[PDB]
Order: sequence, then structure tokens, then C-alpha cells
Amino acid sequence: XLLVTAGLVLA
Amino acid sequence: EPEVTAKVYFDVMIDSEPLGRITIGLFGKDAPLTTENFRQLCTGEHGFGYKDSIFHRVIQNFMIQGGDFTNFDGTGGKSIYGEKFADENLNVKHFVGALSMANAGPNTNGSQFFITTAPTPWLDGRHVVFGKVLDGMDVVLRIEKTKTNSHDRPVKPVKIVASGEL
Repeated sequence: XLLVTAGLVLA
Repeated sequence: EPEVTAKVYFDVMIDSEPLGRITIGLFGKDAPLTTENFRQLCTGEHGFGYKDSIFHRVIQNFMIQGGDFTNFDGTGGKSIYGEKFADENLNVKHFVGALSMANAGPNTNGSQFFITTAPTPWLDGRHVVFGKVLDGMDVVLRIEKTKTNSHDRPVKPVKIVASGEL
């Protein structure tokens, strides 16, 4: 998808 | 939109070529802990900071990400309050030109932030919006187009040669 994470970074 | 209490800036450069400066405004009253963290990383007071760091993740029509000044890949960074800190305010909504905290689930704010270059409403309630680009939005729309590889990482490094305060 459209996410702004720190470490994983998914769909 | 919240009131701006302080002003910080980033002088950006892509591989020896100067792009210009991004002037940011900080909502000090709606998120004091968060804007303080940001401000002090811009100056460098504690030894570490956004100076010399990069934007490891840029996605057209979405946002540009940065602040991993301890690993440069998106897995690092640290606040001025130790490792991580709770989310202060999640009432403020995202808008184009907003400064928001990137994280790893609730209450895991560190030093990574993002600047939105398009509407990202599906993100409200989960990321602390704590500022806006007051000027240098064109510098942000410049970076957004840079060439990235898989994982959306800039082929030529986009670096914050200088960051400070106004």
C-alpha cells in the first residue's frame, strides 16, 4: 500500500 | 491549520548540485515535545542531527522521507528523549506540504519524518503532523522526481548539506 514506516515498509 | 511557533530550514543538494532551501514552520503549541525533538535535531545541539543525512525514500505523488542519520536506510534514527516517544497529538490532519512523523506502529517516534507531496488522508490518526513547508515547496517537488531504484531509493543521493534554525 502507501505507508511511511521505519523498518518494515509493507504494501 | 495550526499556528507556527518556530522556523527551521534544510539546505538540500543532490550530488554536488545545490537544489536550494526548504523553510519549515513548526506547530509548537499542538505538539511541543515533537517540535522540540525536530528543532534540536536541526541545530545539532546534542551532537547528532539531520545535518549530512539523506532522503532514503522518495515516491512520486506521495512523499519524500528522511531523518535516518544513524543507518541511512530507514531502519534507524533516535529522538532526543532516548529511543522512541509516544505520539503527542493525532488530531491534526495531513495536507500537501505537511511535516509528519514516520514510525513503526503507535508510540515509536524517533527521528524519521516525511513531507507530503499529495493528499494522504488514509494516514490521519496514525502519524503526528507537526509542521508545514512555508517556502521551498518547489525544492520538494524537485526531489520528488529524482530517479530511484527498487525500494524507491534515490540513485544519486539527496543530501541535507546544512540544516538550522531561523
